[PDB]
Amino acid sequence: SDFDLIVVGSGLFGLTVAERAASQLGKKVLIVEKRSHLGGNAYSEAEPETGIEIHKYGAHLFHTSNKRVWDYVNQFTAFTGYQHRVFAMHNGTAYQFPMGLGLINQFFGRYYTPDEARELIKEQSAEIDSKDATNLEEKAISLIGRPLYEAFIRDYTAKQWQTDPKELPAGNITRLPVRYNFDNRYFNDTYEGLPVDGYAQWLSNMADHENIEVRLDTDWFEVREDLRAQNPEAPVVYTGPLDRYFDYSEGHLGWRTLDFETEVLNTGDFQGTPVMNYNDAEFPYTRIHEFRHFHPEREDRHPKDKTVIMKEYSRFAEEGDEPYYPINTPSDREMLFKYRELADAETESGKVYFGGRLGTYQYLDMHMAIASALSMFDNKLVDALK
Amino acid sequence: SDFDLIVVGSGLFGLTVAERAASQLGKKVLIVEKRSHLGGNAYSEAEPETGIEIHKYGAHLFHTSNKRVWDYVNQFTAFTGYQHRVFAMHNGTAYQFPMGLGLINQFFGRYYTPDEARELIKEQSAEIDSKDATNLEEKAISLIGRPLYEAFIRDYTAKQWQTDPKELPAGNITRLPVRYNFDNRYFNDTYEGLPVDGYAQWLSNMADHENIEVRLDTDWFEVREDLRAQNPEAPVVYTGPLDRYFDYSEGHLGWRTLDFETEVLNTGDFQGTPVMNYNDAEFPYTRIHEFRHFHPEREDRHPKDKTVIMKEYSRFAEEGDEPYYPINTPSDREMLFKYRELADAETESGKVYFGGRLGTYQYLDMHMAIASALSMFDNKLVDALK
Ligand SMILES: Cc1cc2nc3c(=O)[nH]c(=O)nc-3n(C[C@H](O)[C@H](O)[C@H](O)COP(=O)(O)OP(=O)(O)OC[C@H]3O[C@@H](n4cnc5c(N)ncnc54)[C@H](O)[C@@H]3O)c2cc1C
Ligand SMILES: Cc1cc2nc3c(=O)[nH]c(=O)nc-3n(C[C@H](O)[C@H](O)[C@H](O)COP(=O)(O)OP(=O)(O)OC[C@H]3O[C@@H](n4cnc5c(N)ncnc54)[C@H](O)[C@@H]3O)c2cc1C
Ligand SMILES: CC(=O)N[C@H]1[C@@H](OP(=O)(O)OP(=O)(O)OC[C@H]2O[C@@H](n3ccc(=O)[nH]c3=O)[C@H](O)[C@@H]2O)O[C@H](CO)[C@H](O)[C@@H]1O
Ligand SMILES: CC(=O)N[C@H]1[C@@H](OP(=O)(O)OP(=O)(O)OC[C@H]2O[C@@H](n3ccc(=O)[nH]c3=O)[C@H](O)[C@@H]2O)O[C@H](CO)[C@H](O)[C@@H]1O
Ligand code: NA
Ligand code: NA
Repeated sequence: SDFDLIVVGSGLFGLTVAERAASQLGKKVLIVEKRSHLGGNAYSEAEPETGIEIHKYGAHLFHTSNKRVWDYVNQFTAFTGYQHRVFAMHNGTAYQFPMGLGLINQFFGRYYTPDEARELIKEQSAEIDSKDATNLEEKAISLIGRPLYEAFIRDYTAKQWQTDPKELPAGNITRLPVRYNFDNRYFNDTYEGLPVDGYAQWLSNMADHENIEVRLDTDWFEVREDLRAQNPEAPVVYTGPLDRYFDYSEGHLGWRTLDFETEVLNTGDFQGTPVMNYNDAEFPYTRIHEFRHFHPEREDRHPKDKTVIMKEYSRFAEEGDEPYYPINTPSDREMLFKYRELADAETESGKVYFGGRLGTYQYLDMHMAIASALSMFDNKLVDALK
Repeated sequence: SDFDLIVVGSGLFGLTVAERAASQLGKKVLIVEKRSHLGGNAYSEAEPETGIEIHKYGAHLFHTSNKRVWDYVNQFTAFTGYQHRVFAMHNGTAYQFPMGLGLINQFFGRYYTPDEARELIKEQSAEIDSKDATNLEEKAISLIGRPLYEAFIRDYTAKQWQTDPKELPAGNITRLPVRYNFDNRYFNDTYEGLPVDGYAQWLSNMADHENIEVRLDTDWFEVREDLRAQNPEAPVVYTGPLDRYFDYSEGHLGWRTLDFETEVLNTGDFQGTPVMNYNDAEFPYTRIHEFRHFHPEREDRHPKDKTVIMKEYSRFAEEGDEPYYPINTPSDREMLFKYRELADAETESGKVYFGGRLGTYQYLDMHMAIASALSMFDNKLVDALK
């Protein structure tokens, strides 16, 4: 047949499943993708005026402690030695971040040793016991105290969730957000970097296989009856929206979206670092990205007098908005459980598997999407394709 | 013969020359080393109470942009992804360091953008033109201004050189010590790391070759007549003290030395970072090293409640002191030039080559010592050994 497997959507989940079927099982794979490009939200592109690599669906930082995933992705791209670091703008000062000896010195006004800082945090957070916290605000305060909470957590969180923190689950904070050293590496994972030639090249390499066919600008729901009629026995891996697949018969799942305001400025350097969080309520955006600093190794390909920045705004996803993060209200969790029963039935009657961020109503980092695809491949598709 | 080449001293210079003669030319090499161990000052050892890897002749950080040197050293050890970062203690606060947007924010009290910081530094340093500077103090001020100079440069420099900065060469500062971004990587080199199994294992691996013989606890001047009588045609590579070789016939070359005060403390973490500079005059030492933080990958081999620190004191080297840094007074430069003429004559009459830090009266980083040895090997010894 012209294909043995259909994959709907070309994000990291779809690409991984398609590439494994194609290279490990020698199967013909047809990838159907609604957008004009591969890669889903991890896709990146050159900004036209400067040539700087930018993102239109959020900045993407790759990090993992999963060696199998790391070895896998390195078949398709090399990675730079980039290490993500973040700074937090509060009341006119850029603080070292996350909370650690650096921020503590800057904020409380003098140097605390590791043991002194531990004692300071005990004092500050004495007010509430975390076992007694009834919401996010109380849980946060019970861990780090009111001054730290009100300076670095309250408004940022309120901007991100569009909700007063008094009205968020205490379960949204599960550990001490404070380091008792000067380590300001943002991620804690064994492996980290950015694709040397950009995400578009990486993701394109995954789909670049003699056994893989890609059809862009193609909505699964517009072509599915025709495609499956060509080969009825071919399974489908669907990574599109779960609720939309079942015609919203159980309701609309709720998502948060993001607005990106991207500007080219006539300066070589706007903030001197890739990411600046804006922790104060007076700024509508949660953070600014300056894309050139993600690839300092490309400095003589970058313009000396221009730079691209991007401001990030968070809000509820309405119709026409890109759905990015599941809201997960108990109402959402309910209709999800109902959709899971429909999906499971659809798998056994129609050989349609559900995966990925949209297909399962679950936020997935890139390495988690890859791990999840590797697992579906190993545990389900090898058997379904013989 | 029992050896084709004699190498005096087993620092990075000696080891490199010995290993190249042994592996590339297939020559028998005898290494003579005065101390009880290999490696010269780069040698490291376990502290007995904690097992933590420490140094007795200064902390050693490996960094280079020389790819040939990098590829060479990786034949003998793997390197961690360690990146050196330093903090500067001034008036009770730990500043981000070297001078950049971080320090500038902390010190001047609010966030300066890259362009604003450039303008601030122009204002601050307007007082003196660097073309008019007559000493180190003026040259420093002409570049970064009096407040920055007096807070972070004056006392530290005075402690290191044991001299008022008004009495040091304006030529000791040759570029703007300020970054207009948030990058606080201490070194600017392409390659950087620490030997995964420590310096002792690395340096021991260099000498570990079927063609290499090592004699520790052996002073060249006590054994040389006997050794050379065994094989008169064998060249000598001498990395011992240049002036001592010629019986101080032209005077004693002047060196600075260091005192190290090493303590085991009953805490798991003293300062939360490998190196803290102490920039104020009230502290006699220039910096404190906390050795465990150089190898965070060894954390579950390190004790949870103890740590080794080391305070570093600088002073003129007297007899009995380890000579570490050439002072290079014009008086020193004079007798050096005289010793160079003696050495050059000794090379052509006695086949004794002079290299390394002590042999040439020149401070050499490890990669520069290796590069210098590789060059002497390529340009002199290949010919001298055929
Ligand atoms: C704002 C944002 C920032 C992120 N930052 C990071 C980060 O820093 N680090 C990290 O590791 N991960 C990050 N991620 C996650 C990253 O994008 C993952 O690769 C992604 O979640 C992988 O899941 P997926 O492959 O299922 O998703 P998707 O990327 O969403 O891919 C799904 C694809 O299916 C297509 N599709 C949908 N419906 C149809 C249909 N009917 N027909 C055809 N095609 C269809 C879509 O067009 C899309 O291309 C971020 C995600 C977002 C949204
Ligand atoms: C305090 C300090 C800190 C340093 N920190 C760094 C750092 O962070 N990064 C970096 O890249 N480099 C650093 N270096 C430099 C590093 O030690 C180099 O490897 C060294 O300078 C290499 O030069 P060498 O091999 O000639 O020197 P040496 O290490 O001095 O080796 C010379 C050897 O010759 C032996 N010897 C002398 N006389 C005789 C004799 N008569 N007979 C027999 N043996 C003899 C000595 O015992 C010694 O082992 C540091 C050096 C010092 C002193
Ligand atoms: C957009 C995105 O892909 N986010 C993911 C990414 O970012 P992060 O979790 O690192 O970024 P983040 O800023 O979105 O989330 C951290 C949370 O901590 C709080 N906070 C954070 C910063 C600050 O200055 N102040 C403050 O209060 C806030 O409540 C926020 O929700 O990696 C995480 C760990 O892998 C999660 O997977 C996140 O979902
Ligand atoms: C001990 C040693 O091996 N030093 C070497 C190493 O350390 P560094 O040069 O990085 O360390 P350093 O502190 O010894 O020297 C920097 C100089 O800047 C000044 N200063 C520095 C720090 C500070 O807080 N305040 C201040 O005023 C001071 O005048 C000092 O002499 O690498 C350098 C670059 O490769 C040189 O090779 C040095 O010789
Ligand atoms: Na508490
Ligand atoms: Na000036």
